[PDB]
Amino acid sequence: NKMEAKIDELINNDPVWSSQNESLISKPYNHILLKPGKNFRLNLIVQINRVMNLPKDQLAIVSQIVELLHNSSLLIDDIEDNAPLRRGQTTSHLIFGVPSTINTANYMYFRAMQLVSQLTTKEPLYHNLITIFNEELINLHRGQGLDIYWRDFLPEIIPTQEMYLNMVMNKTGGLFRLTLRLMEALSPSSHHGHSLVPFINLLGIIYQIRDDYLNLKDFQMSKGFAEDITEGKLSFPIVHALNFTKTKGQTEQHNEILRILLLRTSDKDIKLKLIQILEFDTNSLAYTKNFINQLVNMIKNDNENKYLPELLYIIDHLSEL
Amino acid sequence: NKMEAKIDELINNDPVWSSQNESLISKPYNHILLKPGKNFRLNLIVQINRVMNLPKDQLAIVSQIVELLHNSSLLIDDIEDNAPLRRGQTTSHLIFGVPSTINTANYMYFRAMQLVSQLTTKEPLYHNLITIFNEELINLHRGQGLDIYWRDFLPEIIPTQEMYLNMVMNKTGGLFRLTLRLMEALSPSSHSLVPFINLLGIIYQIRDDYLNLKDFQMSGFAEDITEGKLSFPIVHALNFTKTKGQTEQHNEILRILLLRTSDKDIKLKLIQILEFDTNSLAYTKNFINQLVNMIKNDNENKYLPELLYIIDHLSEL
Ligand SMILES: CCCCCCCCCCOc1cc(-c2cc(F)cc(F)c2)c[n+](CC(P(=O)(O)O)P(=O)(O)O)c1
Ligand SMILES: CCCCCCCCCCOc1cc(-c2cc(F)cc(F)c2)c[n+](CC(P(=O)(O)O)P(=O)(O)O)c1
Repeated sequence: NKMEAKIDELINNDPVWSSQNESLISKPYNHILLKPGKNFRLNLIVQINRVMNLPKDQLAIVSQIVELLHNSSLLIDDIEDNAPLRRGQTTSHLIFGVPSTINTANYMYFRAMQLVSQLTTKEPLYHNLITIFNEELINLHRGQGLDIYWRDFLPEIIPTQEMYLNMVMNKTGGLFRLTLRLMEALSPSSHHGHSLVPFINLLGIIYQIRDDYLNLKDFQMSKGFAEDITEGKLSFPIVHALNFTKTKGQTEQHNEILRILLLRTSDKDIKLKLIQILEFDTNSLAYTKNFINQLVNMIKNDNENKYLPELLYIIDHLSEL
Repeated sequence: NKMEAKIDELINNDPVWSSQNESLISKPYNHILLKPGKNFRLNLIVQINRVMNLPKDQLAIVSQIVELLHNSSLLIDDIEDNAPLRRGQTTSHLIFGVPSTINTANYMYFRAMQLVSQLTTKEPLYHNLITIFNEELINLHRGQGLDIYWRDFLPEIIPTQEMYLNMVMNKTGGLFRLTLRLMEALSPSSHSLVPFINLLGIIYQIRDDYLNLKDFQMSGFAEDITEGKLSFPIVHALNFTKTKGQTEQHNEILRILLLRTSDKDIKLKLIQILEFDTNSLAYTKNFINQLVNMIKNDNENKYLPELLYIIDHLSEL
């Protein structure tokens, strides 16, 4: 009867979980926290709040949700890309193992979800906030799924520039839109002008493309290691080169771009060969730089504020988010 | 001018997503569906519905939620245990790759979350439903995290039976409870079945752990040994050897688990320690029978509200 008594108690209570247990499974997450970036994201949220006027406490919870989603996304991204370093340091999966890191990142997606409850007690607003959360986590995973598919099954699908931009709207725009949409739903301010969603989609596009561009340009210049080549990613410049070489009939160059991506190599000279093919042969680096400038000018020349509601500064430090 | 026009259209619309895109992202998921198991789960849900009485379209959605979470959690589990097989079939990550399979399984957790908002339009109840989903997903991940931590940090921590049980309550009980709590919250009818479903969860996992070794003893690849899992019979063996001072046997068990071996002969060596030195396989068989009897001898219906047939077939949930 003593075992029966014991089982009886176990099953009539909530599952036992200790603060010691909590710390053990938080290791992969605690490790990525040590990296900087938190204040730059906080800074963009703060600037956007000059329009939305959420009270300090509410804004802090939006910020916590964003940090959990963002950091958990990176933990997963690094396992998905086989990345050995992030912000200059060893990637969590290489320390704690892939199993713990997947589970912990996934665990934090649900802690983020739980925080949404803390934003309001109003039932109609709550429903809306969780919908926004749900929609953008679905968008996020769709774009990421496509990015991974193209890369890992290359050359099955060679994306065009239009496909790439749609993938980024889902993958990168997800977190930017999730944050803005939560703020717009919670805003006490009557009408603070048109929605900023178009503006935030544009920031996400500039962000990803610049990210892609700098990963190669920094290596060309010195700084980095063009780890995107090692990963075989269909980045903005790679997408332009692949489509450029096809439409120009440069058969050998097109096949060599593909061969190098498929090697998943860490040879610096081989990565530099490809980078210089994009520099001199397909003019993909210059095309990309100009594309970025054009995107940034869409905001810098937005005199009638159809996009815009400090923000210029953020744009120049977008790589630091 | 035209570049800008195109960017304007892009940022002013919802992100573009086609059914062809949906199909590429779904492949790792469609693959595990080829696996049977659905019929058995639906039955348990149908049987529990004789007590809950949810209309059938609502019950269909609950069933859809269970299938997404369960199948997705299995896709992730195989990656976490590095399993090559699932029901005699190649696991998805070995076909579609670890990256696509992780993203697709996580995507499906959110497709499941979205189905929840379709269970009702009543706002108070909707909130309760999402809270249930959230809580149990949190419990599920805590339990999985502890299970993995023990295995990957062995031999830093050797769990006790009580620790193993709390882990199971989180890990395995999570989905059983999530399903039942949703069904009880929606019942249009007038004692809770959670204790019973928790007990089903514990029987489920201990029997799963038991058959993994017992199927191999009688022929089963005993993959749990290769993975180095702190399974119920191994927890019993490690603590029995510790307790009895059997220092070398204690260390030989750890050594074999730490080898991550596929060698049949070495895996049998582990099973002979369990069968001849600690009698852990027998002890486990007895433990499961005692849990099952709590239900068999529940004449007052303290736990209960066919279920017995399901319990002896629980091994295919
Ligand atoms: C506070 C206001 C919002 C700030 C959001 C800042 C980041 C949003 C844009 C980047 O989001 C992602 C999503 C994701 C991501 C998205 C998912 F949906 C899943 C996932 F696992 C990762 C990954 N990454 C990693 C990058 P990288 O390794 O180059 O720094 P990349 O490999 O995607 O280019 C970035
Ligand atoms: C009333 C009907 C309710 C739903 C019935 C089914 C409930 C789930 C039963 C299985 O629970 C799990 C959770 C999980 C699981 C739980 C998590 F929290 C995360 C995860 F990734 C997997 C995994 N597994 C896989 C097993 P195995 O590989 O032996 O088939 P095991 O590895 O637990 O032994 C099973």
